[PDB]
Amino acid sequence: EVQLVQSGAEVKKPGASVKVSCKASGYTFTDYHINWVRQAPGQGLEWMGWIHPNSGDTNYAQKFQGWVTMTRDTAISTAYMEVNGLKSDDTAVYYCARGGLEPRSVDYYYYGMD
Amino acid sequence: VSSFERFEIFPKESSWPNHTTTGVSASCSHNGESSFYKNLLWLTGKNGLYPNLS
Ligand SMILES: *[C@@H]1O[C@H](CO)[C@@H](O)[C@H](O)[C@H]1NC(C)=O
Ligand SMILES: *[C@@H]1O[C@H](CO)[C@@H](O)[C@H](O)[C@H]1NC(C)=O
Repeated sequence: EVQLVQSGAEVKKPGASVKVSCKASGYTFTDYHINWVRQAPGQGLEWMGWIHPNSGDTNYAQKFQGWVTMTRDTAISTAYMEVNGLKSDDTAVYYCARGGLEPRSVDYYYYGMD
Repeated sequence: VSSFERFEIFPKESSWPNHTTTGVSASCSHNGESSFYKNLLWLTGKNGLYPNLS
């Protein structure tokens, strides 16, 4: 059974950094993207990026280019989200997601989030 | 044409081990279900990789 287990809560002061972990189980960790999406209190979902564990290729959203670093390990089937230069408005809940919705057409060739 | 035979030059399997051959489009739909040319293949990445092919 597919499962993504993340690291524990973090309390930081402005300027500090975090490195959140996302460990996967139940599938071959290298077959699908690992997306990162955050949700601030009360507001909606904001997509941050993806990293493909097999190639290491990364896609960062524009707001998060430079402030963020997405990595992997593959040996322990884990992906990492490092955020730098934190600010009070970065307080939120950070979700990881699996890009396992394999596309049906080359028209919209997108691996959606299972 | 005097003589004419259709043969599978690059079989769908065996010929593209590290690429994905299943690509189809709704612009080439057979029975209202997306398909694609029967004499060509759409090669795409397998597992975040499109390795150099020859
Ligand atoms: C596909 O990848 C495997 C990995 O070891 C390699 O041995 C094989 O030669 C590759 N085939 C082609 C057609 O690139
Ligand atoms: C394809 O060739 C380029 C140019 O040397 C190289 O950077 C890349 O790693 C090659 N890819 C494979 C799968 O061999």
